[PDB]
Amino acid sequence: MFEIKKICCIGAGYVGGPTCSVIAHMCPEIRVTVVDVNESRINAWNSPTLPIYEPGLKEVVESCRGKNLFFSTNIDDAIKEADLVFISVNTPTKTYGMGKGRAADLKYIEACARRIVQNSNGYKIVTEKSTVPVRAAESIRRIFDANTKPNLNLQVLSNPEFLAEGTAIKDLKNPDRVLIGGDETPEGQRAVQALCAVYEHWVPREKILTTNTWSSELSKLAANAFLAQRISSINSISALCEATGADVEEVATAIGMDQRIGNKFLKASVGFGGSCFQKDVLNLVYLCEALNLPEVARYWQQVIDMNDYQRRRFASRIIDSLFNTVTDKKIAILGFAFKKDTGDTRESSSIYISKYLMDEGAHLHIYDPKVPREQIVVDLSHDQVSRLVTISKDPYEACDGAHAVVICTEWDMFKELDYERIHKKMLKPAFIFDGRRVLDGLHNELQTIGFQIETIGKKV
Amino acid sequence: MFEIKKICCIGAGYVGGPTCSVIAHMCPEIRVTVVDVNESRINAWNSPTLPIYEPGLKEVVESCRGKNLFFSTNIDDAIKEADLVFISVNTPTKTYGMGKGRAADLKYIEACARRIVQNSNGYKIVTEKSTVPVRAAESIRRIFDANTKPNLNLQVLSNPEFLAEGTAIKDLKNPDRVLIGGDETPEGQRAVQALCAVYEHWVPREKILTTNTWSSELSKLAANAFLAQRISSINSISALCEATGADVEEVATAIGMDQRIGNKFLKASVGFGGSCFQKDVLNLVYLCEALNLPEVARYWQQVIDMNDYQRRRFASRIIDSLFNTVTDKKIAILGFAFKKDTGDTRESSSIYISKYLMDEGAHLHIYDPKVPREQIVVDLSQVSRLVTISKDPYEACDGAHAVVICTEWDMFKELDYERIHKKMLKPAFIFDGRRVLDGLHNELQTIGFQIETIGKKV
Amino acid sequence: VTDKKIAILGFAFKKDTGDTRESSSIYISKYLMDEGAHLHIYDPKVPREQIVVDLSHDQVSRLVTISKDPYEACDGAHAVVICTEWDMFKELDYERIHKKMLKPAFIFDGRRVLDGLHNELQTIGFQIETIGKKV
Ligand SMILES: O=c1ccn([C@@H]2O[C@H](COP(=O)(O)OP(=O)(O)O[C@H]3O[C@H](CO)[C@@H](O)[C@H](O)[C@H]3O)[C@@H](O)[C@H]2O)c(=O)[nH]1
Ligand SMILES: O=c1ccn([C@@H]2O[C@H](COP(=O)(O)OP(=O)(O)O[C@H]3O[C@H](CO)[C@@H](O)[C@H](O)[C@H]3O)[C@@H](O)[C@H]2O)c(=O)[nH]1
Repeated sequence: MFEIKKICCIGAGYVGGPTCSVIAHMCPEIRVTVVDVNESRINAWNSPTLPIYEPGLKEVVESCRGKNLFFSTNIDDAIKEADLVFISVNTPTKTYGMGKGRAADLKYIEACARRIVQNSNGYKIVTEKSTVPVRAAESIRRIFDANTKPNLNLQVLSNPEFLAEGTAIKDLKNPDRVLIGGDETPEGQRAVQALCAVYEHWVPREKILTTNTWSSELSKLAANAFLAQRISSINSISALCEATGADVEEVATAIGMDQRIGNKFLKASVGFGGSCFQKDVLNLVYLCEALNLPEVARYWQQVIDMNDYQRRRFASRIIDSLFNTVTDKKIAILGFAFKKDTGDTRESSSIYISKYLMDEGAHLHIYDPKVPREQIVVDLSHDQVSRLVTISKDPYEACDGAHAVVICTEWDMFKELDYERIHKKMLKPAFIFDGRRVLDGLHNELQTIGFQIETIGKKV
Repeated sequence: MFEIKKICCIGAGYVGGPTCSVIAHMCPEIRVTVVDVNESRINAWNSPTLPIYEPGLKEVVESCRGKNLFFSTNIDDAIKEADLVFISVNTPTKTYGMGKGRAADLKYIEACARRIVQNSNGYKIVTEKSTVPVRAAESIRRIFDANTKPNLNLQVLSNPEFLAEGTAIKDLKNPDRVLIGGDETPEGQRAVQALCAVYEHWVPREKILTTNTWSSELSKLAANAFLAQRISSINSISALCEATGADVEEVATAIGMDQRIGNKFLKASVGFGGSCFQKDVLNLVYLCEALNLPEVARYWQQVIDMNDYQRRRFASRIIDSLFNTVTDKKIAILGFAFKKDTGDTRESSSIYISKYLMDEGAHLHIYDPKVPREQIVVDLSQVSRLVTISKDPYEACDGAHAVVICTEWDMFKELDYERIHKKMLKPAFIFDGRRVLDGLHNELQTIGFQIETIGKKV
Repeated sequence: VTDKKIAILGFAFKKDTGDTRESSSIYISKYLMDEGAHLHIYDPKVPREQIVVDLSHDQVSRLVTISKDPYEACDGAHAVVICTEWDMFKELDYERIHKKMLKPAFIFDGRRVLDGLHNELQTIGFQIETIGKKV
C-alpha cells in the first residue's frame, strides 16, 4: 500500500503555488516542496508579499511554509527526494511553425520530463497538472519509455486542475470534483489510488473521478470549452438585446431559472479572458483538424469568433459615441485584470480595448487595484506606449479631465466610487462604458448626475 | 383587481391541451374551454383515448372534463364569453416567400387575431402561448390596432410555454418558472397581474417572472437555443470520442459535475428532434440576419449544422458496417418518436436515419409502441417498396441484418436479445443511437452481437 | 522542434552528384527550419557554401551548421533525416550513432535505403520511420 510522504512540484505559478499550498495545509505529515527556474518568483513566495494575488492564499501559505511547505529553485534535489512529482508549467501557444498562433508548444513539459529522468531512481509518480492539458501525459510517457534506467519505475498520471483564479483557495478547499487519469493496468491503478489518498484527506471518496489518462485530458478540454461557450452564447444574446431593446441581465435571468441550463456563467461581458479559455478552444479546434473532424472544429471555433466580435463591437461603440474620433482625447480604463480579485492579465479584454483605442489615438489612463504597473506596459506594446499610456495610482486620477471612463474589470470597488466627484472633473458630455454590468441599478443615479452611460446588452 | 373567470384557448395541441387541462385542474372555480378547427382532434379530446399520448394526462383530463374543462369546435362562442383567450396554434415554417424553409409563417396567428376581433366585445386579455414565439405578440397587437370597434379593449400578453413533451404534466404542475410579457403601461400591468393571479393558484410567487412583450419572446428563443446547443456540444464531443477511444458518457459525467455547467441535457444522441429546437434556432438565425448581425447568425447556425452532422455520421456508420451495400437487406428501426413517452414524430431523428437507409435501397421494418401507423407512412414520403410497419419488435428483427435504436423507450432494454440474435442474419449488428443499452455490452457480445453506439468505438 | 538538433544526411538531389538544384533536401530543411530546429547537414559531395546559399532568401546563421562527417551531425541529435541515397549511409555505425543521440532516437528514411536493416535498428533502440510503410 504505497503512501505518499514527499511531494515535489515543478512550476510555482497560479496553478502550482496555490495547489501545493492547499495540499500542504490539508496534509501536515506530507512534505511539499515547490520548485521553479524563476528565482524572482521563488524569492517572492518566500517573502512577506507573494508573486501573485489570490484572496486567502497569504494565510494558507504563512500557516505552513517552513513547517511543511517549501519554495526552492533547486529543482534537482526536490525531484530526487520525492514520491510524487507534479508538472505544472505553462504551455505557450506556438509563435512559428505549423499550428502557429493556435497549437500549444510542449517544450516545457518535455524538458521537465527529461530532467526528472536524469534525477530519478526507484519508484515515483509523475502527474501532469494543468488547466489545459494538450497531449501532455502522452508526451511525458513517451520521454520516460525511451529513457529508462536500471530499477527506475515512473508512473504517469493526469490530474487537471479546475481552480478559477480569484477563488482558487475556495475551489481547492471544496472542488466540484477531482479528476485523476492513469493507465488501466495494475501498476497503474495503484498510482491512481496513491494520489487518490492524497485528496481523500479533505475531499470525500465519491467526488474523485478516476478514468484513463486521455479521457481525463479530453474531459478537461471539453469542460473548458463548454463554459467558454456559455459566456459567448450570452454575449451573442447581448448583441441581440442592443439592436432590439431588451436587457441581457433580464434575459439571462429568464434563461438561468431553467435548472437544465442553470444560472451560472451567464454574465455578459466585454469578452472572456485568462490563459485558459481561448488557448483551450484553439487547441480543441486544432486537435479536431488533425483527426479530420472539420465539422467539430468549425463548431467550437465559433466560441472564439464570437468573443472577438464582442470585443470589437464594444470598442466601435466607444469611438462611435465619441463622434468617431478619440484623437488627443483622455480616456480612463478601470480594471486591467482578466477577472476580479487577481493580478493576472493574460488574454485580458482590457489589453485588447486599450490597444484598439490607442490605434485611434486616445491618450489612455489605466487603473487596476492589483495588476502591477510594469505588467501593463509590457502588455500594451511590441514607444507608442510612451506617448499615449499613463498609469494612474487611483481611479480619480484616471478620471480627472477625461472624456470617457471604460470599465473593463468587475472590481467590487468600482461600484463604490464617488461619482459626483468623478463627473465634476470630467469633460462634458461625460460617458461611462460599462463592459461588465457592474453599474446596474446605478443607472438612474448616474444619468441624473449628468452621465451618458452606455452598457453592453442594453441600448438607449 | 381584474379577475379572470372564463378561459378560452384556440389550439388544442400538445401545448393548448395539457396546459389548459392543468389550469382547469388547479383552479376549480374558473371555466376552461379549449377550441380547435379540427373536428377529429376535438372528438378525441372527449373520448376514452386522447389524440396525443402524454403520461399523467389521462387521469388529469378525466378528473375535470365536462365539469370545469370543456372541448369544443364552437370557437366563436368560447371567445365571446371568455376574459382570457390563449392562442396556442402551430406556426409551420414558410414553404415559400422571403425566408423559405427558415422563418415561421404567422398566417394562423393572423387569422386568429381576425377571428378574435369579430367575436369580441368589452375588455379581454389575449395571451400568446407557444413554444417558439416569433414576433407573435407584435402581429396580434398590429391587427388589434388596425381593426378598432367601439369600446373594444384588448390587451396583448406573451406567456411562452416551458413544458417538455413526455413530462408535460410534471413540468406544468411544478414548473421551474412561468414567464409573462406585457406592455409597460399601467393597463398593461393590470393585465399581467390577472394572469399572474391565475398561476398563483399553484405556482409560488418567486417563480413567476414579469417583463415586457419582446423581452419575453427573446428569452424563450434564447432559452430553447441554449438547450439545443447543449445537446450539439456533447454530440460534437461524441464524434471526437469515437475518433480517439474515449467514452462520451464518461466525459459527460466529468463535465457535468461542474456546478457552473450543470449535469442536465448532456446525453449524447443520434440527434435532437421536436417541433421546437430546429424551428427555434433557424428563426433566431433569420432574425439576426435581418437585424444585420451576421456574426450572431453564424454562431447559432452551428447548432443546426452539428445536428445534421451527427445524424449523418450515424447513418454512414450503419451503411459502412454493411459493406456499403444495403440493397434488399432487412433492417429493424426501433423507435420512431422524437423522444420517449410521446407519439410526436415532428422533426424526429428516426425520420432522417430512415430516409438515408431508404436511399440505399434497404428494406426497413419500423416499430414504436405509441406512434400511429399512418404517421410513419406520411413522414417518409418508394414507401410501398421499402417500408413496413412492424406490430412488435421481434417481427422487425426476424431476419434483419441490423437493429437500429433511435428512441430511448425503456421497453427496448429488457428485450430478449437471445431470441432476436438467433433469428438474425450474421453479422448481427446493433446500432444504439441513444445509449440505452449501456452496461449490457458484455452480455450482447458473448451472445454474438456486434454492438455499435454513439460516442464510443471499437 | 525549437532548439532540437537534427541531422540531415544528404543534400544532393540524388546520389553520385553534387548538384543540389531543386533537391527535396532544401525543402525538408526549410520546413524544419521554420520549426526552429538546429540542423546539422552532411553530404559527401555537396560544397559547404552551396548549402548555405540554397538555405537563404540570418536564419541560416542561427539554425544551420554544416557537418564534416555524419557522426558529428548525429552527436546529440533528436532525429536523423536521410534525404539522398548515398550508398555510404547504409554502411554507418548505427550502434555508435545511437549511444550519443537523445532519446527517443528517430530515423526518417526518405529514400528507403535502410530496408532489411529494420530489425537491427529496432533492437539497437531507434524508432525508425520510413516512407511507404507505417507502424
Ligand atoms: O459569467 C461570466 C463568467 C466569466 N466571464 C469571463 O471569463 C473569464 C474567465 O473567468 P473564470 O472562468 O472564472 O477564470 P479562470 O481562472 O479562467 O477559470 C475557469 O477556467 C479554469 C481554467 O482556466 C477552470 O479550471 C475553471 O474551472 C474555470 O472556472 C473572465 O475573464 C471572466 O470575466 C464572463 O464574461 N462571464
Ligand atoms: O440530453 C439530451 C436531451 C434531449 N435530447 C433530445 O432533444 C430533443 C428535444 O428534447 P426535449 O427538450 O426534452 O423535448 P421538447 O418537447 O422539445 O422540450 C424542450 O423544448 C420545449 C420547447 O419545445 C421547451 O418548452 C422545453 O422547456 C424543452 O425542455 C429530443 O429529440 C430529445 O431526445 C438529447 O438528444 N439529449
